[PDB]
Amino acid sequence: QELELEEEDEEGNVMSKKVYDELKKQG
Amino acid sequence: NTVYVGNIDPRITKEQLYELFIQINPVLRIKYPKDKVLQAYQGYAFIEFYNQGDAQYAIKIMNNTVRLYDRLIKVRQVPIAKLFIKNLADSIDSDQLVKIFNKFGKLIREPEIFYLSKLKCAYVYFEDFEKADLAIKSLNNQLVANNRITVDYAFKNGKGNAKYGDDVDRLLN
Amino acid sequence: AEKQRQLKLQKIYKQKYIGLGDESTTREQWQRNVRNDTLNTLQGHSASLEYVSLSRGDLSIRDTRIHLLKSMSPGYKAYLREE
Amino acid sequence: AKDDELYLYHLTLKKQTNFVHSCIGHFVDLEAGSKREQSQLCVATETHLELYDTADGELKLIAKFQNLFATITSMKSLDLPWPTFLALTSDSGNLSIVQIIMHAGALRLKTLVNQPLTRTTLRRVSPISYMEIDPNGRCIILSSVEQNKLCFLVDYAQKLRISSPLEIIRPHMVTLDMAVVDVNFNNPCFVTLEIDNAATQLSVHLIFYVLELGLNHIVKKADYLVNPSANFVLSLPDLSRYNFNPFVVIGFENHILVKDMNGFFSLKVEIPKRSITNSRHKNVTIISGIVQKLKNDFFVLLQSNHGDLFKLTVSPDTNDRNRPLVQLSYFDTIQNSHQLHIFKNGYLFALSEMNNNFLFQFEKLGVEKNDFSNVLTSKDPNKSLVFEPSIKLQNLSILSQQLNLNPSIKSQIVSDSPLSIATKHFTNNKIITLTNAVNYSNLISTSLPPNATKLWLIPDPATTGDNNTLLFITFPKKTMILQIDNESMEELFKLSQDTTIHTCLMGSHSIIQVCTAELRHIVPTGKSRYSNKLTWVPPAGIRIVCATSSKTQLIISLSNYELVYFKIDVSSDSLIELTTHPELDTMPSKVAIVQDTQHADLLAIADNEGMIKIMSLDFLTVISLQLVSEKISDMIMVRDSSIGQLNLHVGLENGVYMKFHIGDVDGSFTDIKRRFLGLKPVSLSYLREISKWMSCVVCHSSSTWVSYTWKNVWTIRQLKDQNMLSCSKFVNADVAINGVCSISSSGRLNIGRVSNFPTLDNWFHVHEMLQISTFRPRTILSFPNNPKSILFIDNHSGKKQCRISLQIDGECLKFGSSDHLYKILDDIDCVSAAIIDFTRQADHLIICAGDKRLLTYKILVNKDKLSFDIELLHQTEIISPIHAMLKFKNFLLTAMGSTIVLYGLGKKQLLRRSVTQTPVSITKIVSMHQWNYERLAVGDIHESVTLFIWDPAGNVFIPYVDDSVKRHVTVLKFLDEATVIGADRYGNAWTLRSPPECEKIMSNHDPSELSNGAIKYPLDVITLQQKLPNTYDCKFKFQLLNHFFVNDIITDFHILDSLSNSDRPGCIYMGLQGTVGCFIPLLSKGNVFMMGNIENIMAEADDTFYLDYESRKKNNICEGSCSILGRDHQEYRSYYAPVRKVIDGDLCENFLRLSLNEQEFLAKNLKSVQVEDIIQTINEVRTNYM
Amino acid sequence: SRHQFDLIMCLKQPGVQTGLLCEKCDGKCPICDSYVRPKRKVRVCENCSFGKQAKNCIICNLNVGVNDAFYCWECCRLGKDKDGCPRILNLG
RNA sequence: GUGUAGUAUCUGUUCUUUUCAGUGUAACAACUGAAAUGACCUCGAGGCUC
RNA sequence: UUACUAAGUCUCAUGUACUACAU
Repeated sequence: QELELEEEDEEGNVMSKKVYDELKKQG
Repeated sequence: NTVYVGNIDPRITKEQLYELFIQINPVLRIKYPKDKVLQAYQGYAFIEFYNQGDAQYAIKIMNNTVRLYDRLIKVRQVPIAKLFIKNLADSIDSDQLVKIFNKFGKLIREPEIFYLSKLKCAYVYFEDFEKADLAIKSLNNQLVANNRITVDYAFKNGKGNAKYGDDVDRLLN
Repeated sequence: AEKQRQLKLQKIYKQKYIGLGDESTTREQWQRNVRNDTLNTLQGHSASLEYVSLSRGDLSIRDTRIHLLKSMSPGYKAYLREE
Repeated sequence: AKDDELYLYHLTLKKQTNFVHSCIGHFVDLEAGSKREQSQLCVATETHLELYDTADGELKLIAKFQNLFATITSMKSLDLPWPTFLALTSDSGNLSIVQIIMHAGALRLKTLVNQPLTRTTLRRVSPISYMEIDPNGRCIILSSVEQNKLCFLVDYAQKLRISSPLEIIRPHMVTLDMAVVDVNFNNPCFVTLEIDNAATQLSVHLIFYVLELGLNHIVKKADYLVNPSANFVLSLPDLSRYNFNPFVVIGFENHILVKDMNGFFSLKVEIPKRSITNSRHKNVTIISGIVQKLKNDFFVLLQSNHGDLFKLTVSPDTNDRNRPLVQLSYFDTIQNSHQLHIFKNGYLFALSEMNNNFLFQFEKLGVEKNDFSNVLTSKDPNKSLVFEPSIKLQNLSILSQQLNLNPSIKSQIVSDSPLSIATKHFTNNKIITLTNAVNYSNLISTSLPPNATKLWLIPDPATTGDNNTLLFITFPKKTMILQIDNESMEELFKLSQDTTIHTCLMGSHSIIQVCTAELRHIVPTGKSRYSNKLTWVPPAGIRIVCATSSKTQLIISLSNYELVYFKIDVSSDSLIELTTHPELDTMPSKVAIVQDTQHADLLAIADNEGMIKIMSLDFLTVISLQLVSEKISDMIMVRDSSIGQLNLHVGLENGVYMKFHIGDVDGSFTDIKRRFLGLKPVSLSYLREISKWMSCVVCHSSSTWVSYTWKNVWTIRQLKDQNMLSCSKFVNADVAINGVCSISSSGRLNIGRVSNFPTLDNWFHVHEMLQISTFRPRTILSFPNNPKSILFIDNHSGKKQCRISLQIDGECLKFGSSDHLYKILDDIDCVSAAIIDFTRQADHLIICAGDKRLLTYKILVNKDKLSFDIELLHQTEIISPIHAMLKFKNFLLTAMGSTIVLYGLGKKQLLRRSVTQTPVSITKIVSMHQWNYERLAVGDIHESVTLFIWDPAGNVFIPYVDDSVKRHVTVLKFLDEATVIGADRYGNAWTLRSPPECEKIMSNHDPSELSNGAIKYPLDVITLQQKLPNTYDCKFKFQLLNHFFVNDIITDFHILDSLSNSDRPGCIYMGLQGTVGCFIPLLSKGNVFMMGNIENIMAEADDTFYLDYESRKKNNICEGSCSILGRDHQEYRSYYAPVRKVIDGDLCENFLRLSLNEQEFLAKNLKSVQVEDIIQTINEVRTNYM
Repeated sequence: SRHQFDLIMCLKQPGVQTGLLCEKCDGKCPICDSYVRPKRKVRVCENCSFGKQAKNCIICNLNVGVNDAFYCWECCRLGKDKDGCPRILNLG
């Protein structure tokens, strides 16, 4: 002992899944 | 995962156990010993399930439930500091030892009083190597009950090595 | 007697077929046999030879074949290094 | 329980095209009573073998010989002081000297002596892969890449005699490039380049050997150490005029040497170089040298890796002394050629290892040795000449080319029904669609008014001995008549108000037209006029059901009651009718009779109930009955000229076609040969062609099927045109052979020409100065939504560059409004590429650059401006090279080196939707494929396939099965959910299946519970997890299902639900070295039981011949007689891993060529059916299964 | 041989010649000594033929053989057919 | 129903110089060489002991 | 509720088969 959820500004192609979910809760 | 089963009639066979417990949960493995001194069954088995959830479930529902050959079936689920202390007084009770070492550290077990040579000695089990170091630092070569006592590590050669602090730290963690 | 014959047949089969691991064989000795046989078949089949030619992208196919031939000897690495 | 046990039937449809060996000898004397000429060549690719002649200055197929079932690792002809027969060395170590002979009515390859050497495999100790023969044919020499060299002394007598082998064994010396020097009969001398296997430094040293005929052993003569850069050796014949001392030409990389045997003369001449030296520039080398000598002038041709063809001549240097000089110059060059030959004629055969073999005749012969400008000399060894290549092609003139695809990288399956295969051309870079259908030209078509039915063509009686020929069309209401002449097609009495059931010519200069209500007897009058001498009508009136005819003879069948028999009167023109009732006891369906002869026995009558009867024409009798399925749609009777067999071709409603052998005397119905083609009532017509004259019957349906019979074989076939309504043979003064007039289903008249026919040897036609394209093709793609639209992607050899050429329907597309039909992409190179549609209305293209960058494009079709418009969208950086990608649902499913990434569609660039980390075993993913978006099969370089399942809401692929053994998988597909096709880098074609223990679990459980959650595995599986965690990590294993070995490297598998409407779905593969073959699952069992027994027969058949030939020698032909090579079938086809359930049909096909004596000799081992039914079952596969 | 151990073989590259076995040894595959389904005739190197020794039985090395020896179908697949020159040099 | 030579296999029995070093072994085993004598302390164990 | 492993070498006896060799 890298996923990309595509924000609306089309810069979110680097943006993580959980991060864009946080911006769902913010939006 | 694995459950102990006991109070089993040697006439109970492996297929009978399997067919019995599959009614409760899925059974991964069954170890059902066969005596090489009686050439039969010694009357207790071990049933390994696919997880401790089904294991504990079978422990709850199965215990004191099924009656096989009129006998009930039983189910049951399946490293510390040590200080040698020499020249203790005869007036020192084990509970008095407990009181003396509680202030320094919590005891995982009770002290062990034994006689060498006439010579009253005891083993004291501490949960912490550092608290053991405290009882050592304060109580080494000290006079209690008008008798000089010696406090050090008990042999295993003696406890308190470098790897001992390292691993005892972890067992504390 | 029997094992003793197996020693002689070990010498003969080793002579004909080159590398045959007997009992103790160094990884350098044996891996060399591995490389030699693998390259041997890559260049031996016109099929796999045609294949390596394209995937490698050499200008001609015989470059790949004689490359494998050269690649069989150990010093060919340093040879490429000296180019 | 039903045993899965997939039984695959392997066929080689097109045989391996990369020609690795050649020989110059004159083998057979054909078509000439007494002729001896050295001009001929035999060329071999591994298994496959071919024999070509020229003699015309243009190369010719002679015969394509039977499949040898081995790997021919060298082939060289030998000429002894006689018919020149070729010495052939292959796997099994056997040195097999074979003579091509004429046996029965074909050329068969006979073996004389095969000598066992080494063992059966492709080996380094195996004395093969390097072979040459004394130019005087006294001795043959084989060698090994490493260990040893063997040289036989060949002697001829009443029977050929091979002397005992002469051995030389050098343990650590790896041999390369055997080249034998010609001799005057002094002593044979061969030359090799030995590279030491075990050494501290790389040392490549030439060595000379003189075999001593006196002492009978090979003698090491001169060991000369040369730089490690050495490439090859060539033999300089004599230098007898200048000063036994042979001289060799050692090609190095950037310069050439020549060396003496005594080391007196070592001449270095630097090889010239191109002017451009594009991008990556190697020190090059010369791949192939050759020697030629005439009129004291001997020059040699040595070609570089770039294809530059050079010559050497020797000069005495009269000023100094008489000593050799070496002079390079420049020629027309060529593309890279593996080997070069020259006939005694001025023809130079260039065998290209790249794509195509092509022959020359040289005239200019090159620049004279006098010029100091362009010619280099041995005077100063240090010098360099730069030259610009010449595409003008002055020196050499291409005479014949041979279309072949040696390096077929990828392909797509276009037009599934006629099995058409779309693949690039490697060098020329042209689109090649090779097709199973008959090649059909179309020329000067003309639009006919709508609603047409049938067609006929009858020679115009009005003009005798003239080109005019009357073409008749039919409409349901109306009948159209047309006149034919060369370049003159014109339109014109008769009956135009009623449909025409039949029309035919009678005797000389007479016609009869049978129509539903009444007949017409027409005769020519003058030029444009005709007159009916008689007309026929039913007594009370009736609608005629059908009509058939012979040359002088006619039959019409009315509604029900009776049939009408007509003949024409000899010495005049008249019609007569018999008084008799052929009641036929039912309503006659359709009638058929031979129209080839003036008198045709045995009318063929059909009934609406679905039965067929024969009519003896003592007189009429019904000798036979056929109860077959649906009512007969149409039927024709045709007797062929060659064998004289009378075949009754019976078409049926719903699209079942049938054929029957018909006995002449008895008229019995035997040898039923059926087929199912399309869904439609079939139509039939009769035509005559050549390829010896030949006859076939065209069949009109949803597809068009020409049924033709080759010698002792017949194959129904689809035709290249989509559909044909009615078809009849046509002739024009404009050169017409195989020419035909027909009509498309659209009701439009058209003229066409059939060309190539799918014989057993070919089974395809290939639709495609010196022409070489700088762009070497890469991959081939096709859109999912558009059923067939094929997009091609190539590369540049040079600075990284690409091109994209899209084709749909007939020919390509334009790019935008530009003239160019292709698109150029600068600085983009394609390691791997795939097209994707993220939305149903949008189409994107996907490139993976060697820069490790993922490039997105957009495809546009202009649609009646029609053109392709490609548009760059995004740019995405990638960690791995991306060797494999494909279409997952809505997404791109791509494989990194380690891991599998599933990209979605983002804007400004594409996003990672999910990533799946591979099991530790997988280093890289060569190829992968999906099953209905639920499942995956992922291949490796080193390891084998591993299947994954997509889990939604788990957003991950979970491996549920491992593979048994290590296999290097180039290309991989799915037959099913539970089974997988795969090939190997080494040529194994296998198919695997998940175990039923796994299928039950995945059928009964959801994928989400596999990774985490409760899935109950039997006790054994877990014990295999803790016991053997490395192998059983994936907790299941593929049981081997099918295994096979095809010596090629399979590029593309495609699973076709039907091959030309055939029921059994096949899987067809194209190999890299080029090939296309199929695996047909066999329904039932006794199919694979009979096939298995036939394969077992043909397997040891050579041994059976040897044991019979042995017994007859006990009471009073070598062992490899029937196989021509020592390799057993099970051994060769087993090879890497034993074939499991796959029976090889490519063997059973060889049973067809053997003579009747041999075949009947083989089939006696069976209590089962006779040779005839054997051949029936064998030929059944190509007909029915595809 | 398969049974008698001390028997030594030749194992050289076989020539065109065919080895002879006596009627006493007739029917044995010279490697495995099997009587079933023989395939290919044995071939020996020239060094084992020359003079009188050529007439000897390649199996028992003593008697003069008339018959040719064949390999069985099991040895022909095991490849021992092509291994080399079978002969028994020492009498055993 | 015997004798000469010889073999294999049970079972019973029993633990060979305390150590060191080398060979050997997968590690053992086994084999090869030598030898401490004296004093003291605590509960066969232990000694930066002399 | 006991979570599954013991004989070996030597010595001197017993148990039982066997192999060449002779009447």
